[PDB]
Amino acid sequence: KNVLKIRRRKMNHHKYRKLVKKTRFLRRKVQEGRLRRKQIKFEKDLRRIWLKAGLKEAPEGWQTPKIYLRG
Amino acid sequence: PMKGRFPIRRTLQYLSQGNVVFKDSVKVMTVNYNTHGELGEGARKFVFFNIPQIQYKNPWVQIMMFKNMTPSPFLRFYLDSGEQVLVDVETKSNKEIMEHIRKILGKNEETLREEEEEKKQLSHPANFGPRKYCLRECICEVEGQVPCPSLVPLPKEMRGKYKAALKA
Amino acid sequence: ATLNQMHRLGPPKRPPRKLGPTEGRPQLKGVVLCTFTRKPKKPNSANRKCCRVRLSTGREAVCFIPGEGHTLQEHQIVLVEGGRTQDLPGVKLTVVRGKYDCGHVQKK
Amino acid sequence: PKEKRERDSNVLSVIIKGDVDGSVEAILNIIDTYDASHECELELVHFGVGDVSANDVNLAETFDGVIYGFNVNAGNVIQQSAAKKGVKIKLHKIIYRLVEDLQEELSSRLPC
RNA sequence: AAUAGGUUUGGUCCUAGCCUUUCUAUUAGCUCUUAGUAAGAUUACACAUGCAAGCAUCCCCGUUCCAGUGAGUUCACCCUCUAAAUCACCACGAUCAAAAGGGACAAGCAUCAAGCACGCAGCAAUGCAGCUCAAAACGCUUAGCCUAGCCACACCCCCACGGGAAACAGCAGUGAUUAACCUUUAGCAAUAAACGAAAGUUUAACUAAGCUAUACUAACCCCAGGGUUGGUCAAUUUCGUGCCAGCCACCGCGGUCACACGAUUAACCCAAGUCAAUAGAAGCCGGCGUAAAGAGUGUUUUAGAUCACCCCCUCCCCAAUAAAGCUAAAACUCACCUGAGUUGUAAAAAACUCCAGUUGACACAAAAUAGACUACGAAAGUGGCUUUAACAUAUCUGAACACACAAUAGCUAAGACCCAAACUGGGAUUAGAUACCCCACUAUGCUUAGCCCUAAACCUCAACAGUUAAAUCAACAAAACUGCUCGCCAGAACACUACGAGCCACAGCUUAAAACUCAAAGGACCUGGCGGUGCUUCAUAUCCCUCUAGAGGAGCCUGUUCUGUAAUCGAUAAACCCCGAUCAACCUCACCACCUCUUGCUCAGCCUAUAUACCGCCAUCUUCAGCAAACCCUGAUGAAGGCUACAAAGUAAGCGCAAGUACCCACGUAAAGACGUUAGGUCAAGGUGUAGCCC
RNA sequence: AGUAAACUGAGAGUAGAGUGCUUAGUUGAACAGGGCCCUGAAGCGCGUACACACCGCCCGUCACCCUCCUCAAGUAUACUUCAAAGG
Ligand code: FES
Ligand SMILES: [K+]
Ligand SMILES: [K+]
Ligand SMILES: [K+]
Ligand SMILES: [K+]
Ligand SMILES: [K+]
Ligand SMILES: [K+]
Ligand SMILES: [K+]
Ligand SMILES: [K+]
Ligand SMILES: [K+]
Ligand SMILES: [K+]
Ligand SMILES: [K+]
Ligand SMILES: [K+]
Ligand SMILES: [K+]
Ligand SMILES: [K+]
Ligand SMILES: [K+]
Ligand SMILES: [Mg+2]
Ligand SMILES: [Mg+2]
Ligand SMILES: [Mg+2]
Ligand SMILES: [Mg+2]
Ligand SMILES: [Mg+2]
Ligand SMILES: [Mg+2]
Ligand SMILES: [Mg+2]
Ligand SMILES: [Mg+2]
Ligand SMILES: [Mg+2]
Ligand SMILES: [Mg+2]
Ligand SMILES: [Mg+2]
Ligand SMILES: [Mg+2]
Ligand SMILES: [Mg+2]
Ligand SMILES: [Mg+2]
Ligand SMILES: [Mg+2]
Ligand SMILES: [Mg+2]
Ligand SMILES: [Mg+2]
Ligand SMILES: [Mg+2]
Ligand SMILES: [Mg+2]
Ligand SMILES: [Mg+2]
Ligand SMILES: [Mg+2]
Ligand SMILES: [Mg+2]
Ligand SMILES: [Mg+2]
Ligand SMILES: [Mg+2]
Ligand SMILES: [Mg+2]
Ligand SMILES: [Mg+2]
Ligand SMILES: [Mg+2]
Ligand SMILES: [Mg+2]
Ligand SMILES: [Mg+2]
Ligand SMILES: [Mg+2]
Ligand SMILES: [Mg+2]
Ligand SMILES: [Mg+2]
Ligand SMILES: [Mg+2]
Ligand SMILES: [Mg+2]
Ligand SMILES: [Mg+2]
Ligand SMILES: [Mg+2]
Ligand SMILES: [Mg+2]
Ligand SMILES: [Mg+2]
Ligand SMILES: [Mg+2]
Ligand SMILES: [Mg+2]
Ligand SMILES: [Mg+2]
Ligand SMILES: [Mg+2]
Ligand SMILES: [Mg+2]
Ligand SMILES: [Mg+2]
Ligand SMILES: [Mg+2]
Ligand SMILES: [Mg+2]
Ligand SMILES: [Mg+2]
Ligand SMILES: [Mg+2]
Ligand SMILES: [Mg+2]
Ligand SMILES: [Mg+2]
Ligand SMILES: [Mg+2]
Ligand SMILES: [Mg+2]
Repeated sequence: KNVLKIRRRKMNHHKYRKLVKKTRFLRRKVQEGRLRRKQIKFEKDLRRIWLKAGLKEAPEGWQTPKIYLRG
Repeated sequence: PMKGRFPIRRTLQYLSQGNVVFKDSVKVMTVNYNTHGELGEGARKFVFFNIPQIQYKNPWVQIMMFKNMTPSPFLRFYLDSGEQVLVDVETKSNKEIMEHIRKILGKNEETLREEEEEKKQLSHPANFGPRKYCLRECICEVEGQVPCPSLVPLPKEMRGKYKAALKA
Repeated sequence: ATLNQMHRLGPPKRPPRKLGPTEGRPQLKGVVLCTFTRKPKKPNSANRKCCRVRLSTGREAVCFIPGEGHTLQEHQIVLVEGGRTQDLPGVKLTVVRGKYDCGHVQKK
Repeated sequence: PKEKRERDSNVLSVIIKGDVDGSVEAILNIIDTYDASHECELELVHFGVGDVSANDVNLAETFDGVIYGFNVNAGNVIQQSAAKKGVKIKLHKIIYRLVEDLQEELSSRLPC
């Protein structure tokens, strides 16, 4: 068989990898912002739980951890 | 072609050929059979060929199968009264098992004929209505009666458009 | 697939059909914004009279004007139907001649 | 050249809505006495009789026009929709008032 | 999708999407005679006016029904128990049917995978920590439904004390809105409902009418229109237009002879309709070596299978894996003694000369021969030596919801360093050379400890059992299948992408769409061409090295191109260029300027256009030997192919070559040289089709 | 090979006109052996995404134009949920 299908995929992947290199600083700023919102969306999900159960504050001694940071 | 061996088993015609219609007492039928052994061959063919027909004719009877739990194959029926009927099936062919359970727990041909007739009383021929329920929709379909105006226009004298015109 | 797999997957699920340029409707009302000509794709050559019109739904689309000669102008009302222009890539709407402000083609 | 071209700043698109048909014809004859097309152009998008409607707001948003009502009303739903779409409904009750306001919008378009 | 059809290509076969033909409904265009019947806002947007519930000796009863709408949406069905209601009254029951309890009950998305209290026991107190869920919980989105009818809603806040606010989703009607558009009719005579003991009363329920080609039925002396006419697919004459104007469901048509455009003529189909758009109807038992597809690997549970039992012939051993130790060859480094060079390659330069050769000492690198063996491991991988531990499963299948692995490259930390080596630097090459070639050197390859989790991880061929029986069999590849199971696939492209989620990953990996676009993409072939394509044999004025005389430089002669002129044309790579011309001072002549003639040397004329309409006559491969009728056979009866002489499917008229003939031979030179190739040359030899000119 | 080379005559066509063309003759060579490196031919293969056929096809960067989609700062708007509760 010919490699014409492989060649189409080859160029797509080449151009994609090159695009990412050209924009790796913008994508890094965007990814950070998404992780911040992802953390906020997670904290809201937990707050909904204790609030719908009748509690007014989080369970005594509970601190919502940061589960999306690189650390 | 239809997948699997004996695809005839997966046809409505085959499933409607079951002759075992359990009496209302029968609530649960457990089938204990062995996958191997020459004396458990009828029970394997019974599960393979006839359990589908039995369930088809008795949709509300629970049928549960158990493999290789005991040394010999047997059927056990649980009745609503609380009585249990143990049927030993070792050495018996699949056709003999179907004929056995029909005799001891199946409705006879007479009891089934009656049920079918009571169902015919539900569709009275003299009733008029939709074709789904009745033979005829309107009396106009009966020859000799005044036909529907959609097919044969009524005389002007039998129509209100002209009865009021003359009267008015 | 096996019978067990066919049972587990169930009947095949058709995708909800794709609504075309009319959004599953026979015709749409539109307001003409501008008129122009669009060249057909190879091997055809011509100046096909087209127009951009905002539809009653609020989507601006390019519409082909059939017939020899038209007098459509900005602010005018037209009725558009389906039927793609085969040689005009992206042209999926056609103005109905003889409805609203678009009149019938003048004979010869 | 871009198939869709930008309307120049000195172009006033107006929607005329009136209470009665004779009132609308009067305003349309006044719009036919416009002779300063060189400095600014007056376009009549749509004219009709009756209260301001969603189509008038949609036509005004499409052509960035101004709706002029003559002895007609605009409801809160129509007025709120115009705010979101940026359309300016200008309800009047006197014909010399509606012409003075028409001239004020034309003056704004004119170059300084 | 069917009795199927069209469309991928130069052609064939396969696969595949798209479309065509059938039947409905809505809407638009154009058109329309009558009668009967049926059906009849786009919209849970806002509504002027009128009417739609009264009855009756006062109480009660009814207005909780009918009628409407489809916003929301598993309250509709079955069983159990059991109110209200009907049988005047109890029915000691039946009928009907709520609430409650139990069960069943739409579609799409798993990129919604966890829900977060969703359970149980106990008289209670209270105790236990459970309950649902990849066999789809929870969640988002969509939709009235299972139509003698049913469900839900009744302006909104699910509800309706309260609030917003002032309600046609009752009939008729209206504004807005949509492609979508029925009368502001009559009567309670019939039936149904409410009320009355009843005669009766009321009822926009309903009945009888009004409007409308949306449908069906029937009919008419007069009265037919819509679409189509390249193929699919029934059916075109004359003109106009000249890739323009336009047409097209698909394939396509139009660039000066259009059955495809516009008009016109005729025909075709249906017909008071026609048929443009839109929507629906018509699609899971087929596949996964190469077309999409066996997920890189192995192992569960709940389950499924009959291949489990009897009942069995290769256990075990060769390069599994982990750990520690070990070293034969070759390097590197150093020392002595010699040499002046070494290195590099098509050829050089640069580089090195503490360089090279001999000898000795010499490793955290890598493992000739064996190996023509074909073993081990789940796969990835594993081929120097020794030892140690050591290679799951006495049915099979089985986790993308898990666990443990996974070449190479890569990341982090600490070490080793012979050699190789991205990057980089220099040299060379080149139009350029960010390459290929040369030199130097780093990351890296190695060890240790963590990561990363990807391969054309492909033997692109799933595990287990069985068959060689046939209907073997699209093609190719690695023959064709059966049983069973899991996984996966459904036109191309977008897309090894976006978003979501997970992850020691942060320019990452896994999972993985849609919109716009196209009518194909694709797999395997046939024939030919072409190859800086292989081997072999050759070229005989000839491919190279050779041989002789020239051209290219000078002048002139002559042709051409350019420039020039009021002032031809044609040829114009080989295959034009002293060529048509074996020939232009006038003439020739076809050109240019000026002047003149108009049935004209001609039963006119035209060297006007078109050699891409042609005959005629030729160039070119040809300094070739092949073309082709008619048959036959092969390929499963595909495009195609058809030779073996100790022969194996070819036979072949004819044409060309050949043979003959001309010239001085049988030699040589001529002549001859098919079919085709270059729409090659020539409308200006002559003739001539088509178009044009005719003071 | 009587070839190349050199030399001479004639003819066609003109009224005349060529350093041109056609044609007759005279004198009269050198090399011809190696090679498959270069360019081709034949035979037998191989490859092929070409098929008016390598003067074939073909990939990417860099405009105008048209279509759709995604990311996104700040901000606004609308919708959804609450009482399925507590005193
Ligand atoms: S259906 Fe019977 S009268 Fe019409
Ligand atoms: K064309
Ligand atoms: K097809
Ligand atoms: K009463
Ligand atoms: K609904
Ligand atoms: K409601
Ligand atoms: K009545
Ligand atoms: K046609
Ligand atoms: K893979
Ligand atoms: K070795
Ligand atoms: K492979
Ligand atoms: K070939
Ligand atoms: K010369
Ligand atoms: K010719
Ligand atoms: K000629
Ligand atoms: K001619
Ligand atoms: Mg190949
Ligand atoms: Mg691409
Ligand atoms: Mg069309
Ligand atoms: Mg193809
Ligand atoms: Mg009702
Ligand atoms: Mg709706
Ligand atoms: Mg009761
Ligand atoms: Mg109930
Ligand atoms: Mg997503
Ligand atoms: Mg709805
Ligand atoms: Mg309302
Ligand atoms: Mg309510
Ligand atoms: Mg109404
Ligand atoms: Mg209206
Ligand atoms: Mg309608
Ligand atoms: Mg009564
Ligand atoms: Mg009335
Ligand atoms: Mg009626
Ligand atoms: Mg119509
Ligand atoms: Mg013509
Ligand atoms: Mg035509
Ligand atoms: Mg594949
Ligand atoms: Mg595999
Ligand atoms: Mg040097
Ligand atoms: Mg297993
Ligand atoms: Mg797996
Ligand atoms: Mg790895
Ligand atoms: Mg490493
Ligand atoms: Mg080195
Ligand atoms: Mg360099
Ligand atoms: Mg290193
Ligand atoms: Mg090592
Ligand atoms: Mg491998
Ligand atoms: Mg694979
Ligand atoms: Mg498997
Ligand atoms: Mg990848
Ligand atoms: Mg990705
Ligand atoms: Mg992401
Ligand atoms: Mg030569
Ligand atoms: Mg010269
Ligand atoms: Mg010339
Ligand atoms: Mg020329
Ligand atoms: Mg020429
Ligand atoms: Mg002269
Ligand atoms: Mg002359
Ligand atoms: Mg002339
Ligand atoms: Mg020619
Ligand atoms: Mg001879
Ligand atoms: Mg000759
Ligand atoms: Mg001959
Ligand atoms: Mg030519
Ligand atoms: Mg080339």
